[PDB]
Amino acid sequence: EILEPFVDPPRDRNYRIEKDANGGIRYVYDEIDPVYDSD
Amino acid sequence: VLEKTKKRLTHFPQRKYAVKA
Amino acid sequence: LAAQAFKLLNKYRPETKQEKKERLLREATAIKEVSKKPYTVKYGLNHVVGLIENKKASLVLIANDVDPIELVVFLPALCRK
Amino acid sequence: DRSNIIAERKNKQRVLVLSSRGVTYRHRHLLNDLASMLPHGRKDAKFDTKSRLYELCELAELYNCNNVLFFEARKGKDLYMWFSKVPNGPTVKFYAQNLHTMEELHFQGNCLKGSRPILSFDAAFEQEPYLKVIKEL
Amino acid sequence: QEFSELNLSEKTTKAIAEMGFTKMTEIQRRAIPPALAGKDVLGAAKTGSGKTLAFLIPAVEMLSSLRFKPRNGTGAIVVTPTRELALQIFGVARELMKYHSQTYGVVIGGANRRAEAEKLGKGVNLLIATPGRLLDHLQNTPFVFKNLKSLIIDEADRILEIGFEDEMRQIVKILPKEDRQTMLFSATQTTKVEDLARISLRPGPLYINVDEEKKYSTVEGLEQGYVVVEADKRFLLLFSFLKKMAKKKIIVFFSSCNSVKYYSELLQYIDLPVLDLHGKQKQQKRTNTFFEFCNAKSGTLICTDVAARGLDIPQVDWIVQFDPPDDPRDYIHRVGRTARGNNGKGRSLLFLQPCELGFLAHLKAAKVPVVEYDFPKNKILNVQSQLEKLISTNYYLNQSAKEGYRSYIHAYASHSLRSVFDVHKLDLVKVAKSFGFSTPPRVDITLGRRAYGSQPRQGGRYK
Amino acid sequence: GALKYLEELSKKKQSDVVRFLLRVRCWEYRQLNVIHRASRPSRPDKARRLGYKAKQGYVIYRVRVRRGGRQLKYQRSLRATAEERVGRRCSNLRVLNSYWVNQDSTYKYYEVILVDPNHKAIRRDPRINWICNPVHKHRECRGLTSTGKKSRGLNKGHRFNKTRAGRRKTWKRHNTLSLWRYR
Amino acid sequence: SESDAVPQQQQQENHIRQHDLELESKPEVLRALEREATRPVEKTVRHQSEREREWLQRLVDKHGDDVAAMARDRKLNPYQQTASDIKRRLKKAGLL
Amino acid sequence: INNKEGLLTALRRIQLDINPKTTPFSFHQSVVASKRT
Amino acid sequence: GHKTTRRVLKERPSRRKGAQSKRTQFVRSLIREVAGLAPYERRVIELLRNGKDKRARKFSKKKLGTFGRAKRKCEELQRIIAESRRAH
RNA sequence: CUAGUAACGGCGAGUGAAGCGGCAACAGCUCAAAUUUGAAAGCUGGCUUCGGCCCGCGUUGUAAUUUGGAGAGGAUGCUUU
RNA sequence: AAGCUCCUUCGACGAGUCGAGUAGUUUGGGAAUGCUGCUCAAAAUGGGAGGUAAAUUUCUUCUAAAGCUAAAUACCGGCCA
Repeated sequence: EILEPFVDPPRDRNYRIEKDANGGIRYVYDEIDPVYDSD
Repeated sequence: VLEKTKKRLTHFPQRKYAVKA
Repeated sequence: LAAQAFKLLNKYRPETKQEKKERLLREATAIKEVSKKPYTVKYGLNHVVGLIENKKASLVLIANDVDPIELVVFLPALCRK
Repeated sequence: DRSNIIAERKNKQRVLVLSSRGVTYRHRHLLNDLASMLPHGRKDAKFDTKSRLYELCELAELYNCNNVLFFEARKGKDLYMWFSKVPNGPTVKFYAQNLHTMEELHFQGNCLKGSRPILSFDAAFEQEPYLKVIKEL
Repeated sequence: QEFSELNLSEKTTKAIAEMGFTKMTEIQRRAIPPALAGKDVLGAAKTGSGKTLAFLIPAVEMLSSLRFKPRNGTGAIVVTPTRELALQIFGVARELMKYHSQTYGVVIGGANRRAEAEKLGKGVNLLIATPGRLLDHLQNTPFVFKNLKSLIIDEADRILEIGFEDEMRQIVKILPKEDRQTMLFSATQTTKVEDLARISLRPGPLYINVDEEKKYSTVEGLEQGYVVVEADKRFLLLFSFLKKMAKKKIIVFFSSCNSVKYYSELLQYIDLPVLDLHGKQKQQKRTNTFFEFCNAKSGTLICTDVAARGLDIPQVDWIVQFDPPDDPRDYIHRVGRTARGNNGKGRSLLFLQPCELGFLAHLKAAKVPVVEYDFPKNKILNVQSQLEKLISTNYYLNQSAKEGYRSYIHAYASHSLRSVFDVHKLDLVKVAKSFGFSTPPRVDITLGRRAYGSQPRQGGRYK
Repeated sequence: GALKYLEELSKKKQSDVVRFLLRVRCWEYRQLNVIHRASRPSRPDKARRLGYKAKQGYVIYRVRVRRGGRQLKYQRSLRATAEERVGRRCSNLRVLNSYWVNQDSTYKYYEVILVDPNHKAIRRDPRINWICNPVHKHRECRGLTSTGKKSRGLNKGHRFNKTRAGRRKTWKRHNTLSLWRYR
Repeated sequence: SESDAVPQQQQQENHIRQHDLELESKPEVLRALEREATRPVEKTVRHQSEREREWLQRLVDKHGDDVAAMARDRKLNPYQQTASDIKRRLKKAGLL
Repeated sequence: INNKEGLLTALRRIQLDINPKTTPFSFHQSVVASKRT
Repeated sequence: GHKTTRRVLKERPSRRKGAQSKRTQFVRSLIREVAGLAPYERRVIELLRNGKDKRARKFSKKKLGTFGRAKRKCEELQRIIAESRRAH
């Protein structure tokens, strides 16, 4: 639906966001399980 | 000599000059 | 289809060296004493591939016996693209 | 069970030793000496210095290793160490010098490769915290 | 009072005298003498009050007084929302610097990146730039702008409405601020407009309102026409319209001055006498064309839509919008009422492609009446064969066709209302058929997981 | 512009059409002589960028060379051996350049471009008539071709300090005791 | 007075002449060489070819002085030249 | 620069529970000497 | 050290002396489709289609010899899988 | 000259540069990557009354234009044979 | 025919070659100093070589796998003085 008569109508994450020690933005990621794979 | 080389020698040849003291 | 292709293409044969020289002697004589663009058949691999890439060609004919065949392997697919 | 640990509680650890593109035979021999002692590690060589530091992470994620020991060489003369917990854990940087390798015939000692060591730490590795983080690493 | 009353350079005053302007308009009188003094100006005029001459005169005089040379780089940057008014200021700047030795250039979107980079490093002194391409050049290309002394932001309200909030806030943070005059103009005063003023202008501006507050935006007394025409017979319908509606008054609106130039030369070869109004003409020839048209009985005039916004439309029998309008709100209200034209019966129509019928839904939302015309297929004058023989053989018409085709597509890409004017719903083979091409010439139609083990940047001089 | 498509094809020479063509051509070349004459180059893009022209005086010769070790290693490359055998065969021509054309489990196959210095189509062309000079007799024996310059280490830099001006000329210069008059 | 800090403004005196250089008690050889440099020269004016004059005269004989129509003409201007090129060739041949 | 609290904070996230309360010596085999050396 | 008025240089025409033109990328995409795939690339394509992306990055590394080349090859072959699926 | 310096060394024997700097001499270019496509415009031979005729090479590419601190194509106006 | 200027137009740059492992050789020179052989075998905001603890590979400088070219240099031989 067109709210305004000639204006344009308005319109996977592998991290968690924490705070780091100095104060900022820290990404913690999925840990890796230490196994030998089949190859 | 090539045609490109003759064209450059025709229009920009070595000149004759001197430098004053 | 090959015979009907060469029926049209023979009508657009390029001028030979004998009759190109004759026409040059005709026009030079008239200067001593008015035409449109010539429509011929285009040839030459490097020329035709460029005519393909600029979409300037309408029909392409490819020889089946080019003995380095790498010169013509991409050419059916390039015309398709 | 895939982590090949036969124990009451499994200590799932893996390291990935690596080399820069300009190490010397003295720095190359320290790969061969350390990795021979280190039984749960893989050898890899010639990491591109034009790459980024965090491309050492998915290199280790490719080989399922939560530790990385990088030998980085500058000028073709200087060894720099890196110990790091690969997914998100802390890292360290050292300057390594005064190198003496196992191939030099003056040590007169030998041991099994892959045998378990005792870790002989120091007293300052406990009291001062900047030694404590590298202690766990 | 007049231009001669100001004490300008005799190089500049000779240029104004050849352009024909003797009397200064409202904004020209109230803005230029404080701008020559050095004070920053905040203007609130609509386009066509003479504002394009109001900021160019101080910028030209600054460059002439300081004796600018091409090695010095840019002295003044004029920021313009879309490329059509950027090319409009270019023609005005060409007429101003006819006698000067300073250089002048255009940076626009949908143009060659590398040719602009060679132009910018070679050294332009007055630069008319669209905001997106200016930030690209300021961030990537090596050119001199350390001596920037003037900044002009023309039609600010369109710039934020188009969507250059982030870009223009980065533009004023990379350009030098000290010893600089910044002049800002906008027709309306919205909330985003003053935040652009607080970041660009100095703490003391000068406030000028020469606005037309009596905006007679009619809501009901209008009737809009439209013709649904396929993309490959747009010109043939224009030609058949103009041929049969000769002995009448016709005004046609295009989207680009390059398409006006090409259609002017083609219609003379196709033998239809049509008048023209584009930016590659003299300013004097521009006025004598329109004065001839306003007093004529019959005739037909081609101009761009941004040219008519600055011009006084006379009583005409039709207003036809061949290309899509620049801003659809100003087309429906202002140009619909001027087509109605006081007393005489004047009708307005708009060319629509089949992929453009959401305009009807937008027209239905604002509740404005429509009538669509039928146009039987027999009465189309199929001069397509004559047109393609001309383009394939004449070299000057081939250049004009290529530039008109590209400017039509490039203006289509940089359209504000992208819901109905979308270039990805355009069959480019058919739209080059109308321009006279069998093969559509090449044009760039465009002009989840983050890194594992990665952390945000904290240090390093990453440039 | 057909030759741009050929340049990308030679890049992908493990691929299906190029492995097929290299297989069927290596089979054909094994029944042929060790050194034989080719009417046209098998890779016309490579020959042309190496200097080949379709003129009277340019010939193409194909040669197979045994591959493996000489653990003694022959410092002469297989490409340089390919050049030297053809120049012996054609003592009247000049070896211009050579390129890889095929390989097998026992042999490596090279095509060499030669120029006739006595053909007066060659003698009249300023782009090629430098080779008519007698300082270019048997360039493949003196290491003056592209294979020879690689194996002689004639490259700029600190890596090629011993060989960039001639290796033996560098050794003779550094091993010379230079005595002046006023010492 | 240097508003823009230009290190080249003091040494002043984008197209330049490409073939020559527009230049500004002593020994006898130097004075003799200066008379050779400053000696007046021969113009050696090139001339239009005979067929070129016939092509241009045919254009005047049809269109007069309208340079726009001459460039736009196709029969008498086969190699399509702009009016700026035709105007220079007309002014050289004396046909305005 | 030596942020102290953040240093031990990073130590917690990689701290193994090495303690003779539950973990025997065979697990870690890490010895810390009393002498400073 | 010493302070000098640094100038802005004209762009060197030898910047990016390889390819960034749209014509060369057209040729490479055409030749790759008309020539086929190498034997090792068929192995990686099979593993990438089966989801064994972990094995595919390792296998390209032993064949090419460098991790950086192994990433680019697996990226190029992944795009081929994407545009072949859309055409199907 | 650097300089018996750096470097490598049964670290014994020893081996052993280069950059910078002062000089001598100075010089820059040719291709491949492009469609001449409104005209293979190029070239080897032979016969020749020496003036210009034939064969052949060559489009799987011989001329002209271009060679990345470039260039092409338009436009414009001066300057060169 | 040629040089420059301007630009709402374009701008192609060398692969069994780099590179990875390995063996021989060689160098003051395990980024192999270089080369060669064998196995595998690339890229296009690309590649090479540097610089840097400075906090991430920030920056610097060149474009390899085609080719020509006088002078300054050597000289127990050739024609002489």
